[PDB]
Amino acid sequence: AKKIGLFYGTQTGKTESVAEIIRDEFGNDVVTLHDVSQAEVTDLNDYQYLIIGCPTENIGELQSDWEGLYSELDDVDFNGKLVAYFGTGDQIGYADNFQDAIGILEEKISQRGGKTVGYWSTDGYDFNDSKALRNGKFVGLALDEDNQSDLTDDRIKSWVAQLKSEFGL
Ligand SMILES: Cc1cc2nc3c(=O)[nH]c(=O)nc-3n(C[C@H](O)[C@H](O)[C@H](O)COP(=O)(O)O)c2cc1C
Ligand SMILES: [Mg+2]
Repeated sequence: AKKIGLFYGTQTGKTESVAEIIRDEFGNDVVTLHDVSQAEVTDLNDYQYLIIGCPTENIGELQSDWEGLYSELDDVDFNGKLVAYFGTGDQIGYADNFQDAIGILEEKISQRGGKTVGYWSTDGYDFNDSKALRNGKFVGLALDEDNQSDLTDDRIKSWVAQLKSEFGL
């Protein structure tokens, strides 16, 4: 199995499109993509480095497929693993709940032993509140393909460089 397991959910495809950009950005072929509508909870056991991708749905909720997997995470042993988070979200439509989902996921996985890496500055986003907030920073990369599509490629470039360091790749 490849070094990095990237587990994403999507309804309208934008999280999946970002996921593929992230995979490519690593340059070297070190990522396997998993759609969580199709994946099993035990697939996470296969990787030391995890990337978790999730948009926020229904105003502050986990994406439906990630909702399903989340209820199965209380058993999984994340101890010693390193975990990064990315989300797509809409900071103009949902200013009070922007990227809530990666914060919900990170709260759960960090409690199970998985160490968060790849925190991301909140600079250049216009939002009011977020469960992904971690003191000046989001728990992971915030993408917005609704409002800031023109910023996605450069944000991914910069974030992947950071993760490569954290994963020692
Ligand atoms: C009804 C609905 C509610 C949403 N609520 C939020 C929200 O609470 N926070 C947020 O950041 N984005 C919210 N969004 C925007 C989506 O998260 C954003 O469009 C995301 O890219 C969709 O991902 P997908 O195309 O992979 O399904 C909402 C979108 C819809 C249609
Ligand atoms: Mg405990």
